[PDB]
Amino acid sequence: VHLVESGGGLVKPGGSLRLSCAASGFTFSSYTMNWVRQAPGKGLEWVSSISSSSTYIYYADSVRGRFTISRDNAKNSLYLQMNSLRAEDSAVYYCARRAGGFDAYYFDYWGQGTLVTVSSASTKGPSVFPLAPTSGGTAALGCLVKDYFPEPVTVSWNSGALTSGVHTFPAVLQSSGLYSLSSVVTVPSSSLGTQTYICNVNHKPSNTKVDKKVEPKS
Amino acid sequence: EPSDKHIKEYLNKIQNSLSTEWSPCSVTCGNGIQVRIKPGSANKPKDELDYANDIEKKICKMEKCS
Amino acid sequence: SYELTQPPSVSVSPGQTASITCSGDKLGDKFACWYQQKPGQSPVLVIYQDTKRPSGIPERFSGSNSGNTATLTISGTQAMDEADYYCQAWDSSTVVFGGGTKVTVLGQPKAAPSVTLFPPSSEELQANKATLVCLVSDFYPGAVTVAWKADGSPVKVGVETTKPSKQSNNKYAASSYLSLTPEQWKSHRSYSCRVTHEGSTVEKTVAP
Repeated sequence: VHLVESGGGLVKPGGSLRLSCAASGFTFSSYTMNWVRQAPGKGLEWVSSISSSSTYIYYADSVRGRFTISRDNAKNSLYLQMNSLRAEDSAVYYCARRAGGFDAYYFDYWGQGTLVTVSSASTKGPSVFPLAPTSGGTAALGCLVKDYFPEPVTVSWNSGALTSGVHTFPAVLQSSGLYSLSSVVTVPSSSLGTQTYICNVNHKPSNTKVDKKVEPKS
Repeated sequence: EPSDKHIKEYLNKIQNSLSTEWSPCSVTCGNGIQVRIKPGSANKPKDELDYANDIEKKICKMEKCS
Repeated sequence: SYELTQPPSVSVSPGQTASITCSGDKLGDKFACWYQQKPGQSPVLVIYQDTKRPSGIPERFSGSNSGNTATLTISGTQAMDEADYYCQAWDSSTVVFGGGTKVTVLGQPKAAPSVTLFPPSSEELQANKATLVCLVSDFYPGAVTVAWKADGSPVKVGVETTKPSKQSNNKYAASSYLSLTPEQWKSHRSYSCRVTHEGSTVEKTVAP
């Protein structure tokens, strides 16, 4: 069972945004589905639920009249249309499947969440620079992802084929108001001038992806 | 009285066999419950069945109390 | 419910039993559920319908719901159980979450940080910018001092350092960025990242 949320990004105060949740590995058409959100560093807050047939829909008081839940049983997908958004609405938005019956309800599967940032600041895509490669048999190389807004940025290596030894660090919020982060891989020193190393940086909120080749230092 | 909570617990226990027909008693000793989906609710999807509106209930006494 | 109250924080040592209560008007009539959330991850169901455990959850997690109080109890609390825990119930179709309870496991072993320092890349230098990147990983507890030196003297202007964040393995990570101009980078013989942790220090140096 997989729940994959999408659509998070920057929205101006008073603006609108549509989130999506694509479900896999179970009979979507037979479950009640929910949106739950979590502001940074704060607690979980239920947003909305929609029954299988879309007949029974409920909303938290905090969003009633501004948000619209919906589903396309066809594409095993759930949607959340948000309007008149405020800064208080900035949060990670989670898709969650309801289980149980007759008031004994719980959420047994959750997505990884999509981040919504409500701000009057402006989008900025990242500048990616190689961190060229030691510790005996292993060496460290990386990618610097500088000066982007909003969060988040995700980083893969060699298109997901390199997962071992990868450490993507939490981003720093600069004086700037922009974010920077670094991704580092511990790789064999035996293959620095042979193995191809490419960091795949995705910054969905600015519709930008960068595949940066990391080469041994000239 | 068989509590609503105890009835809800039983409905979740038999969530796969719950049907339009009366279920077995929920207890081996004491005052239990028998439940069925109301005839007027038989066509509702499973996730939309409501405890108050869609479930019929009836007390049943068992005495396996040794 | 319609207002669930958990304590903000619970602290125990390894091996002893952690107890988190969750209070609500008439909660005994409801079905309490519990979620574990580690930093940077989605919630995970650990107890549902008061007392039941999902298949893959260790036996040391247990739940109860009596009177108007639900309780999560972790027997033999391990370091891996450090996390935020949320109680949850249904009321009027409205889903109510407790405020969350952070469980801290006291007295875990110290772990010294690994430090990696990268100089500015030639591509950044060509774009008229220069950033030094100091990466600090796998330390515990999560309290560090990161300082920067230029030619052996303290540098503070232009430094941006994150708060330590919990890793996969319950250890902490942090990073520090020193933003320079290409002229400053070339002006000094060396730059250093000095990381002090529990009275011991690791210093890495780079030279243009």
